[PDB]
Amino acid sequence: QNSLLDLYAHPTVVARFSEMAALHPHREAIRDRFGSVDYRQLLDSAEQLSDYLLEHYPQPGVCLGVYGEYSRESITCLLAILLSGHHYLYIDLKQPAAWNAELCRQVDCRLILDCSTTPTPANGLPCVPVRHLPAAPASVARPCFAADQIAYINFSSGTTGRPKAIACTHAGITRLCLGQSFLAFAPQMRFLVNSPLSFDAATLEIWGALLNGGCCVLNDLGPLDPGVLRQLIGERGADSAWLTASLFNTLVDLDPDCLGGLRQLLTGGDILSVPHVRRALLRHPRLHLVNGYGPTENTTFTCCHVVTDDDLEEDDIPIGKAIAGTAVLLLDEHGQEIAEPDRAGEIVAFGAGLAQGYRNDAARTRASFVELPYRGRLLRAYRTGDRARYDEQGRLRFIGRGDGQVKLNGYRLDLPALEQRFRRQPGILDCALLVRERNGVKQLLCAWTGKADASPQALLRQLPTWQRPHACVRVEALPLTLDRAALLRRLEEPL
Ligand SMILES: Nc1ncnc2c1ncn2[C@@H]1O[C@H](COP(=O)(O)O)[C@@H](O)[C@H]1O
Repeated sequence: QNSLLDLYAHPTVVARFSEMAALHPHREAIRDRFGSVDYRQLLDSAEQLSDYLLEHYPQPGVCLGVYGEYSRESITCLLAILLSGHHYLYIDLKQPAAWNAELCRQVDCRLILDCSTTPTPANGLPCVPVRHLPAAPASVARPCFAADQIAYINFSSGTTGRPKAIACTHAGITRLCLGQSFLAFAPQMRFLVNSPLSFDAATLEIWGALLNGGCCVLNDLGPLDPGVLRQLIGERGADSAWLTASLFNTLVDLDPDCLGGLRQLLTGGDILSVPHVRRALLRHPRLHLVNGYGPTENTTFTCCHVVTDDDLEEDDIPIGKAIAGTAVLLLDEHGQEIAEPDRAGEIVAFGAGLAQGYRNDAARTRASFVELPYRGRLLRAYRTGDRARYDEQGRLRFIGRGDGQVKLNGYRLDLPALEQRFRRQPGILDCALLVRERNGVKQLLCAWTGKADASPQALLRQLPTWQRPHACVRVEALPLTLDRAALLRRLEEPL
Protein backbone atom coordinates (compact mmCIF):
# COMPACT_ATOMS: atom_id res chain seq x y z
CA GLN A 1 0.00 0.00 0.00
CA ASN A 2 -0.05 1.80 -2.22
CA SER A 3 -3.11 3.54 -0.76
CA LEU A 4 -1.74 3.53 2.74
CA LEU A 5 -0.41 6.72 1.18
CA ASP A 6 -3.99 8.03 1.08
CA LEU A 7 -4.99 10.09 4.12
CA TYR A 8 -8.51 8.60 4.03
CA ALA A 9 -7.03 5.11 4.44
CA HIS A 10 -6.30 6.05 8.04
CA PRO A 11 -8.77 6.46 10.90
CA THR A 12 -9.20 9.71 12.83
CA VAL A 13 -7.38 9.82 16.19
CA VAL A 14 -10.72 9.85 17.99
CA ALA A 15 -12.14 6.84 16.15
CA ARG A 16 -9.04 4.75 16.94
CA PHE A 17 -8.91 5.95 20.53
CA SER A 18 -12.59 5.10 20.87
CA GLU A 19 -11.91 1.60 19.57
CA MET A 20 -9.16 1.14 22.17
CA ALA A 21 -11.32 2.48 25.00
CA ALA A 22 -14.13 0.10 24.02
CA LEU A 23 -11.77 -2.88 23.84
CA HIS A 24 -9.77 -2.01 26.95
CA PRO A 25 -11.88 0.20 29.24
CA HIS A 26 -9.93 -0.85 32.37
CA ARG A 27 -6.35 -1.04 31.01
CA GLU A 28 -4.03 1.75 32.26
CA ALA A 29 -4.01 4.78 29.91
CA ILE A 30 -1.93 7.17 32.02
CA ARG A 31 0.51 6.56 34.85
CA ASP A 32 1.60 9.56 36.91
CA ARG A 33 2.83 10.39 40.44
CA PHE A 34 -0.76 10.26 41.77
CA GLY A 35 -1.80 6.91 40.39
CA SER A 36 -3.32 5.66 37.17
CA VAL A 37 -6.18 6.70 34.92
CA ASP A 38 -7.79 3.98 32.78
CA TYR A 39 -9.19 4.27 29.25
CA ARG A 40 -12.83 4.69 30.29
CA GLN A 41 -11.95 7.38 32.87
CA LEU A 42 -9.81 9.18 30.26
CA LEU A 43 -12.63 9.04 27.71
CA ASP A 44 -15.23 10.27 30.26
CA SER A 45 -13.07 13.19 31.40
CA ALA A 46 -12.19 14.15 27.83
CA GLU A 47 -15.83 13.87 26.70
CA GLN A 48 -16.85 16.24 29.51
CA LEU A 49 -14.15 18.78 28.70
CA SER A 50 -15.17 18.43 25.04
CA ASP A 51 -18.68 19.38 26.13
CA TYR A 52 -17.22 22.64 27.41
CA LEU A 53 -15.08 23.23 24.28
CA LEU A 54 -18.03 22.60 21.97
CA GLU A 55 -20.14 24.98 24.03
CA HIS A 56 -17.61 27.75 23.30
CA TYR A 57 -16.68 26.56 19.78
CA PRO A 58 -19.60 24.57 18.29
CA GLN A 59 -18.19 24.34 14.72
CA PRO A 60 -15.07 22.17 14.24
CA GLY A 61 -11.72 23.54 13.05
CA VAL A 62 -10.51 25.96 15.70
CA CYS A 63 -7.01 26.14 17.18
CA LEU A 64 -6.87 25.65 20.95
CA GLY A 65 -3.87 26.18 23.20
CA VAL A 66 -2.53 23.97 25.98
CA TYR A 67 -0.14 25.04 28.72
CA GLY A 68 1.49 23.02 31.46
CA GLU A 69 3.91 20.24 32.47
CA TYR A 70 2.85 16.72 31.56
CA SER A 71 -0.12 15.77 33.71
CA ARG A 72 -3.23 13.64 33.35
CA GLU A 73 -5.02 16.97 32.85
CA SER A 74 -2.94 18.05 29.82
CA ILE A 75 -3.36 14.62 28.14
CA THR A 76 -7.11 14.85 28.75
CA CYS A 77 -7.05 18.32 27.14
CA LEU A 78 -5.45 16.95 24.00
CA LEU A 79 -8.11 14.28 23.63
CA ALA A 80 -10.99 16.68 24.39
CA ILE A 81 -9.65 19.11 21.78
CA LEU A 82 -9.48 16.34 19.18
CA LEU A 83 -12.96 15.05 20.12
CA SER A 84 -14.30 18.55 19.47
CA GLY A 85 -12.98 18.68 15.89
CA HIS A 86 -10.46 21.24 17.06
CA HIS A 87 -6.64 21.16 16.96
CA TYR A 88 -4.10 21.71 19.69
CA LEU A 89 -1.14 24.03 20.02
CA TYR A 90 1.47 24.11 22.77
CA ILE A 91 1.81 27.51 24.45
CA ASP A 92 4.59 28.10 26.95
CA LEU A 93 3.27 30.84 29.23
CA LYS A 94 6.79 31.43 30.55
CA GLN A 95 7.83 32.79 27.14
CA PRO A 96 7.45 36.56 26.54
CA ALA A 97 3.78 37.47 26.20
CA ALA A 98 4.33 39.51 23.01
CA TRP A 99 5.86 36.47 21.33
CA ASN A 100 2.97 34.22 22.38
CA ALA A 101 0.37 36.78 21.34
CA GLU A 102 1.87 36.85 17.88
CA LEU A 103 1.93 33.02 17.64
CA CYS A 104 -1.76 33.01 18.69
CA ARG A 105 -2.59 35.58 16.04
CA GLN A 106 -0.67 33.65 13.37
CA VAL A 107 -2.84 30.58 13.90
CA ASP A 108 -5.99 32.21 15.30
CA CYS A 109 -5.65 30.34 18.60
CA ARG A 110 -8.92 31.19 20.31
CA LEU A 111 -8.38 30.01 23.86
CA ILE A 112 -5.61 28.51 25.97
CA LEU A 113 -6.31 25.70 28.43
CA ASP A 114 -4.08 26.35 31.44
CA CYS A 115 -3.17 23.07 33.13
CA SER A 116 -0.54 24.42 35.54
CA THR A 117 -1.10 23.80 39.21
CA THR A 118 0.60 27.03 40.26
CA PRO A 119 -0.79 30.35 38.96
CA THR A 120 1.19 31.81 36.03
CA PRO A 121 0.10 35.20 34.67
CA ALA A 122 -1.62 35.03 31.26
CA ASN A 123 -0.72 38.64 30.35
CA GLY A 124 -3.95 39.26 28.45
CA LEU A 125 -3.76 36.02 26.46
CA PRO A 126 -7.07 34.11 26.42
CA CYS A 127 -6.44 31.53 29.18
CA VAL A 128 -8.79 29.48 31.33
CA PRO A 129 -7.88 27.39 34.40
CA VAL A 130 -8.49 23.81 33.43
CA ARG A 131 -9.34 22.58 36.94
CA HIS A 132 -11.75 25.47 37.42
CA LEU A 133 -14.05 25.21 34.37
CA PRO A 134 -17.88 25.52 34.59
CA ALA A 135 -20.34 22.73 33.75
CA ALA A 136 -21.49 22.38 30.15
CA PRO A 137 -24.48 20.55 28.61
CA ALA A 138 -23.58 16.99 27.60
CA SER A 139 -22.98 17.13 23.85
CA VAL A 140 -25.90 15.71 21.89
CA ALA A 141 -23.45 14.80 19.11
CA ARG A 142 -19.79 15.64 18.52
CA PRO A 143 -18.74 17.00 15.11
CA CYS A 144 -18.09 14.52 12.31
CA PHE A 145 -14.87 14.75 10.35
CA ALA A 146 -12.43 12.68 8.32
CA ALA A 147 -8.75 11.95 8.96
CA ASP A 148 -7.82 15.06 6.99
CA GLN A 149 -9.01 17.17 9.94
CA ILE A 150 -6.16 19.15 11.54
CA ALA A 151 -5.08 17.54 14.83
CA TYR A 152 -2.41 20.04 15.86
CA ILE A 153 -0.07 22.87 15.00
CA ASN A 154 3.69 22.92 15.64
CA PHE A 155 5.61 26.11 14.98
CA SER A 156 8.89 25.86 13.06
CA SER A 157 11.74 28.41 13.29
CA GLY A 158 13.81 26.38 10.82
CA THR A 159 13.21 28.76 7.90
CA THR A 160 13.72 32.53 7.82
CA GLY A 161 13.07 34.66 10.90
CA ARG A 162 9.30 34.27 11.14
CA PRO A 163 7.84 31.21 12.89
CA LYS A 164 5.92 28.97 10.47
CA ALA A 165 2.89 27.01 11.67
CA ILE A 166 2.79 23.39 10.50
CA ALA A 167 -0.72 21.92 10.57
CA CYS A 168 -0.64 18.18 11.05
CA THR A 169 -3.59 15.96 10.33
CA HIS A 170 -5.40 13.15 12.22
CA ALA A 171 -4.15 10.79 9.47
CA GLY A 172 -0.52 11.83 10.01
CA ILE A 173 -0.88 10.70 13.60
CA THR A 174 -2.75 7.41 13.06
CA ARG A 175 -0.45 6.49 10.13
CA LEU A 176 2.50 7.20 12.42
CA CYS A 177 1.23 5.03 15.27
CA LEU A 178 -0.50 2.01 13.69
CA GLY A 179 0.82 -1.09 11.91
CA GLN A 180 4.48 -0.19 12.30
CA SER A 181 7.16 -2.89 12.55
CA PHE A 182 9.47 -0.49 14.44
CA LEU A 183 6.85 -0.27 17.25
CA ALA A 184 6.34 -4.03 17.51
CA PHE A 185 8.60 -4.96 20.47
CA ALA A 186 6.57 -3.99 23.56
CA PRO A 187 3.11 -5.62 23.80
CA GLN A 188 2.16 -3.28 26.68
CA MET A 189 3.24 -0.17 24.79
CA ARG A 190 4.17 1.76 27.92
CA PHE A 191 5.65 4.93 26.53
CA LEU A 192 7.79 7.36 28.41
CA VAL A 193 6.11 10.74 27.94
CA ASN A 194 8.92 13.26 28.18
CA SER A 195 9.18 15.46 25.03
CA PRO A 196 7.23 18.71 25.45
CA LEU A 197 4.25 19.28 23.13
CA SER A 198 6.20 21.86 21.09
CA PHE A 199 7.99 18.86 19.56
CA ASP A 200 6.28 16.26 17.38
CA ALA A 201 8.28 13.55 19.16
CA ALA A 202 5.43 13.98 21.63
CA THR A 203 3.04 12.73 18.97
CA LEU A 204 4.78 9.37 19.12
CA GLU A 205 5.15 9.29 22.91
CA ILE A 206 1.48 10.01 23.56
CA TRP A 207 -0.47 8.59 20.66
CA GLY A 208 1.85 5.63 20.19
CA ALA A 209 0.58 4.46 23.59
CA LEU A 210 -3.02 5.58 23.52
CA LEU A 211 -3.79 4.42 19.99
CA ASN A 212 -2.41 0.98 20.90
CA GLY A 213 -4.09 0.37 24.27
CA GLY A 214 -0.77 1.18 25.97
CA CYS A 215 0.07 3.57 28.80
CA CYS A 216 1.39 7.09 28.85
CA VAL A 217 3.98 7.02 31.60
CA LEU A 218 4.37 10.71 32.29
CA ASN A 219 7.62 12.12 33.48
CA ASP A 220 6.44 14.28 36.36
CA LEU A 221 9.63 13.46 38.28
CA GLY A 222 12.10 16.00 36.91
CA PRO A 223 14.48 16.71 34.00
CA LEU A 224 15.22 13.37 32.39
CA ASP A 225 18.57 11.97 33.54
CA PRO A 226 19.79 8.46 34.48
CA GLY A 227 18.16 8.47 37.91
CA VAL A 228 14.80 9.80 36.72
CA LEU A 229 14.77 7.36 33.76
CA ARG A 230 15.68 4.48 36.09
CA GLN A 231 12.75 5.47 38.32
CA LEU A 232 10.31 5.81 35.47
CA ILE A 233 11.21 2.33 34.18
CA GLY A 234 11.52 0.62 37.57
CA GLU A 235 8.71 2.30 39.51
CA ARG A 236 6.30 2.97 36.66
CA GLY A 237 7.00 0.22 34.13
CA ALA A 238 7.90 2.29 31.07
CA ASP A 239 9.07 -0.16 28.37
CA SER A 240 9.20 2.15 25.30
CA ALA A 241 10.92 5.48 24.85
CA TRP A 242 12.01 8.21 22.52
CA LEU A 243 15.31 9.89 23.39
CA THR A 244 16.76 12.50 21.12
CA ALA A 245 20.32 11.77 19.95
CA SER A 246 22.20 14.13 22.29
CA LEU A 247 20.15 12.97 25.31
CA PHE A 248 20.75 9.36 24.30
CA ASN A 249 24.49 10.07 24.03
CA THR A 250 24.62 11.72 27.47
CA LEU A 251 22.67 8.97 29.22
CA VAL A 252 24.91 6.42 27.55
CA ASP A 253 28.14 8.28 28.57
CA LEU A 254 27.00 8.66 32.16
CA ASP A 255 25.15 5.45 33.00
CA PRO A 256 24.45 3.12 30.07
CA ASP A 257 22.67 0.73 32.46
CA CYS A 258 19.91 3.34 32.92
CA LEU A 259 18.33 2.00 29.74
CA GLY A 260 17.83 -1.44 31.32
CA GLY A 261 14.20 -2.54 31.13
CA LEU A 262 13.43 -0.67 27.88
CA ARG A 263 12.00 -3.00 25.24
CA GLN A 264 12.16 -0.49 22.38
CA LEU A 265 14.17 2.73 22.28
CA LEU A 266 13.81 5.17 19.38
CA THR A 267 16.37 7.92 18.91
CA GLY A 268 17.21 10.46 16.22
CA GLY A 269 16.59 14.13 15.51
CA ASP A 270 20.28 14.48 14.64
CA ILE A 271 22.95 12.28 13.08
CA LEU A 272 23.39 9.39 15.47
CA SER A 273 26.79 8.84 17.07
CA VAL A 274 27.91 5.34 16.12
CA PRO A 275 30.27 5.11 19.11
CA HIS A 276 27.38 5.78 21.54
CA VAL A 277 25.00 3.38 19.70
CA ARG A 278 27.79 0.80 19.91
CA ARG A 279 28.22 1.37 23.64
CA ALA A 280 24.45 1.08 24.21
CA LEU A 281 23.83 -2.05 22.11
CA LEU A 282 26.94 -3.84 23.36
CA ARG A 283 25.56 -3.32 26.89
CA HIS A 284 21.92 -4.23 25.98
CA PRO A 285 21.99 -6.80 23.17
CA ARG A 286 18.25 -7.61 23.41
CA LEU A 287 17.26 -3.94 23.17
CA HIS A 288 15.47 -2.94 19.97
CA LEU A 289 16.93 0.40 18.95
CA VAL A 290 15.38 2.45 16.12
CA ASN A 291 16.92 5.39 14.25
CA GLY A 292 13.95 7.61 13.39
CA TYR A 293 14.32 10.38 10.81
CA GLY A 294 11.86 12.94 9.53
CA PRO A 295 10.79 16.56 9.47
CA THR A 296 7.70 18.03 11.13
CA GLU A 297 6.01 18.68 7.74
CA ASN A 298 5.84 14.86 7.40
CA THR A 299 4.53 14.32 10.94
CA THR A 300 7.30 12.95 13.22
CA PHE A 301 8.95 10.15 11.21
CA THR A 302 9.61 9.74 7.51
CA CYS A 303 12.09 6.86 7.64
CA CYS A 304 13.02 4.48 10.45
CA HIS A 305 15.70 1.83 10.72
CA VAL A 306 15.89 -0.98 13.26
CA VAL A 307 19.56 -1.03 14.23
CA THR A 308 21.40 -4.28 13.53
CA ASP A 309 24.60 -5.93 14.64
CA ASP A 310 26.25 -5.13 11.30
CA ASP A 311 25.23 -1.47 11.49
CA LEU A 312 27.62 -1.06 14.41
CA GLU A 313 30.50 -1.44 11.98
CA GLU A 314 29.49 1.49 9.75
CA ASP A 315 30.42 5.20 9.75
CA ASP A 316 26.75 6.08 10.24
CA ILE A 317 23.54 4.31 11.31
CA PRO A 318 21.16 4.01 8.32
CA ILE A 319 17.92 6.00 8.56
CA GLY A 320 16.42 3.00 6.79
CA LYS A 321 13.19 3.03 4.79
CA ALA A 322 9.77 4.71 4.63
CA ILE A 323 7.49 4.03 7.58
CA ALA A 324 4.05 2.67 6.73
CA GLY A 325 1.75 5.32 5.20
CA THR A 326 4.77 7.14 3.83
CA ALA A 327 6.84 6.86 0.67
CA VAL A 328 10.14 8.49 -0.29
CA LEU A 329 12.16 9.21 -3.40
CA LEU A 330 15.69 10.52 -3.67
CA LEU A 331 15.90 13.28 -6.33
CA ASP A 332 18.94 14.62 -8.21
CA GLU A 333 19.85 18.15 -9.33
CA HIS A 334 17.63 17.66 -12.41
CA GLY A 335 14.64 16.55 -10.35
CA GLN A 336 15.15 12.97 -11.51
CA GLU A 337 14.74 9.91 -9.31
CA ILE A 338 18.03 8.42 -8.12
CA ALA A 339 17.67 4.68 -8.62
CA GLU A 340 21.20 3.62 -7.68
CA PRO A 341 23.31 3.38 -4.47
CA ASP A 342 26.04 5.79 -3.34
CA ARG A 343 24.69 8.69 -5.37
CA ALA A 344 23.63 11.69 -3.25
CA GLY A 345 20.25 13.37 -3.66
CA GLU A 346 17.49 15.17 -1.80
CA ILE A 347 14.90 13.23 0.21
CA VAL A 348 11.32 13.78 -0.96
CA ALA A 349 8.39 12.47 1.06
CA PHE A 350 4.91 11.44 -0.04
CA GLY A 351 1.87 10.08 1.68
CA ALA A 352 -0.45 10.20 4.62
CA GLY A 353 2.09 11.93 6.89
CA LEU A 354 2.21 15.17 4.85
CA ALA A 355 1.02 18.20 6.79
CA GLN A 356 -1.85 20.23 5.36
CA GLY A 357 0.77 22.97 5.04
CA TYR A 358 2.02 26.10 6.78
CA ARG A 359 -1.15 27.34 8.37
CA ASN A 360 0.16 30.90 8.36
CA ASP A 361 2.11 31.00 5.05
CA ALA A 362 0.24 30.17 1.84
CA ALA A 363 3.07 31.06 -0.54
CA ARG A 364 5.44 28.86 1.40
CA THR A 365 2.91 26.02 1.38
CA ARG A 366 2.59 26.29 -2.42
CA ALA A 367 6.38 26.35 -2.77
CA SER A 368 7.21 23.56 -0.27
CA PHE A 369 4.43 21.04 -1.04
CA VAL A 370 4.40 20.21 -4.73
CA GLU A 371 3.16 17.48 -7.04
CA LEU A 372 5.87 15.10 -8.24
CA PRO A 373 5.83 11.72 -10.02
CA TYR A 374 5.68 8.64 -7.81
CA ARG A 375 5.43 5.31 -9.57
CA GLY A 376 3.11 6.29 -12.39
CA ARG A 377 1.09 9.02 -10.72
CA LEU A 378 1.56 12.66 -9.75
CA LEU A 379 1.34 12.83 -5.97
CA ARG A 380 1.62 15.58 -3.40
CA ALA A 381 5.16 15.68 -2.01
CA TYR A 382 7.36 17.51 0.50
CA ARG A 383 10.98 18.28 -0.40
CA THR A 384 12.83 18.01 2.90
CA GLY A 385 16.07 19.83 2.14
CA ASP A 386 17.79 16.74 3.56
CA ARG A 387 20.55 15.09 1.51
CA ALA A 388 21.18 11.35 1.64
CA ARG A 389 22.28 8.34 -0.42
CA TYR A 390 21.18 4.71 -0.71
CA ASP A 391 23.47 1.90 0.40
CA GLU A 392 23.69 -1.48 -1.36
CA GLN A 393 20.62 -2.63 0.61
CA GLY A 394 18.34 0.16 -0.58
CA ARG A 395 18.49 1.78 2.86
CA LEU A 396 18.86 5.55 3.15
CA ARG A 397 22.07 6.98 4.60
CA PHE A 398 21.72 10.56 5.89
CA ILE A 399 24.28 13.06 4.60
CA GLY A 400 23.34 16.58 5.64
CA ARG A 401 21.91 19.94 4.57
CA GLY A 402 23.10 22.60 2.16
CA ASP A 403 21.28 25.43 3.93
CA GLY A 404 22.24 26.95 7.28
CA GLN A 405 19.60 25.11 9.28
CA VAL A 406 20.79 23.65 12.58
CA LYS A 407 19.12 21.63 15.34
CA LEU A 408 19.15 23.43 18.70
CA ASN A 409 17.74 21.51 21.68
CA GLY A 410 14.98 19.88 19.63
CA TYR A 411 14.23 22.91 17.44
CA ARG A 412 15.22 23.63 13.86
CA LEU A 413 16.76 27.08 13.58
CA ASP A 414 17.69 29.19 10.61
CA LEU A 415 20.95 30.25 12.15
CA PRO A 416 22.07 32.70 9.45
CA ALA A 417 18.70 34.50 9.70
CA LEU A 418 18.99 34.97 13.47
CA GLU A 419 22.61 36.01 12.99
CA GLN A 420 21.62 38.57 10.34
CA ARG A 421 19.02 39.74 12.85
CA PHE A 422 21.72 40.40 15.47
CA ARG A 423 23.72 42.31 12.82
CA ARG A 424 20.78 44.71 12.47
CA GLN A 425 20.90 45.94 16.08
CA PRO A 426 22.31 49.48 16.02
CA GLY A 427 26.01 49.78 16.87
CA ILE A 428 26.74 46.19 15.82
CA LEU A 429 28.88 45.79 12.69
CA ASP A 430 29.31 42.02 12.34
CA CYS A 431 28.10 39.04 14.38
CA ALA A 432 28.73 35.28 14.53
CA LEU A 433 26.52 32.64 16.14
CA LEU A 434 28.29 29.49 17.31
CA VAL A 435 27.11 26.23 18.90
CA ARG A 436 28.79 24.13 21.60
CA GLU A 437 27.73 21.28 23.85
CA ARG A 438 27.69 21.33 27.65
CA ASN A 439 26.32 18.14 29.15
CA GLY A 440 23.40 17.10 26.95
CA VAL A 441 22.61 20.62 25.81
CA LYS A 442 23.60 22.66 22.79
CA GLN A 443 24.37 26.22 23.74
CA LEU A 444 24.21 29.14 21.39
CA LEU A 445 27.07 31.62 21.69
CA CYS A 446 27.04 35.10 20.18
CA ALA A 447 30.21 37.01 19.24
CA TRP A 448 29.91 40.56 17.92
CA THR A 449 31.87 43.62 16.81
CA GLY A 450 30.80 47.24 17.20
CA LYS A 451 30.52 50.02 19.79
CA ALA A 452 31.34 49.04 23.40
CA ASP A 453 27.89 50.01 24.76
CA ALA A 454 26.09 48.19 21.92
CA SER A 455 25.10 44.91 23.68
CA PRO A 456 21.88 43.49 22.09
CA GLN A 457 19.81 43.09 25.30
CA ALA A 458 16.60 44.46 23.80
CA LEU A 459 16.68 41.71 21.18
CA LEU A 460 17.26 38.99 23.79
CA ARG A 461 14.22 40.28 25.70
CA GLN A 462 12.09 39.72 22.57
CA LEU A 463 13.37 36.24 21.69
CA PRO A 464 11.95 32.99 23.00
CA THR A 465 14.17 31.52 25.72
CA TRP A 466 15.40 28.71 23.46
CA GLN A 467 16.81 31.20 20.91
CA ARG A 468 18.69 33.43 23.38
CA PRO A 469 22.45 32.94 23.26
CA HIS A 470 23.91 31.52 26.47
CA ALA A 471 26.56 34.24 26.17
CA CYS A 472 26.76 37.51 24.23
CA VAL A 473 30.37 38.61 23.92
CA ARG A 474 31.84 41.70 22.23
CA VAL A 475 35.14 40.97 20.48
CA GLU A 476 37.63 43.25 18.71
CA ALA A 477 37.56 41.44 15.38
CA LEU A 478 36.33 38.12 14.03
CA PRO A 479 39.06 35.58 13.11
CA LEU A 480 39.48 34.64 9.43
CA THR A 481 41.42 31.73 7.88
CA LEU A 482 35.44 32.71 9.39
CA ASP A 483 37.17 30.61 12.04
CA ARG A 484 34.83 28.62 14.28
CA ALA A 485 37.64 27.05 16.36
CA ALA A 486 39.56 30.29 16.91
CA LEU A 487 36.35 32.09 17.85
CA LEU A 488 35.17 29.36 20.25
CA ARG A 489 38.55 29.23 21.97
CA ARG A 490 38.83 33.02 22.18
CA LEU A 491 35.48 32.94 23.98
CA GLU A 492 37.46 31.70 26.97
CA GLU A 493 39.58 33.78 27.38
CA PRO A 494 38.95 34.25 31.10
CA LEU A 495 35.44 32.73 31.03
N1 LIG B 1 17.68 10.37 12.59
C1 LIG B 1 18.12 11.53 12.07
N2 LIG B 1 19.37 11.61 11.54
C2 LIG B 1 19.82 12.77 11.02
N3 LIG B 1 19.10 13.91 10.98
C3 LIG B 1 17.85 13.98 11.47
C4 LIG B 1 17.28 12.75 12.06
N4 LIG B 1 16.04 13.07 12.48
C5 LIG B 1 15.83 14.38 12.18
N5 LIG B 1 16.91 14.93 11.57
C6 LIG B 1 16.99 16.34 11.12
O1 LIG B 1 15.96 17.07 11.75
C7 LIG B 1 15.05 17.61 10.75
C8 LIG B 1 13.64 17.60 11.28
O2 LIG B 1 13.53 18.33 12.49
P1 LIG B 1 12.15 18.42 13.26
O3 LIG B 1 11.24 18.97 12.18
O4 LIG B 1 12.23 19.48 14.34
O5 LIG B 1 11.71 17.01 13.66
C9 LIG B 1 15.29 16.74 9.53
O6 LIG B 1 14.89 17.38 8.32
C10 LIG B 1 16.79 16.47 9.61
O7 LIG B 1 17.53 17.59 9.15
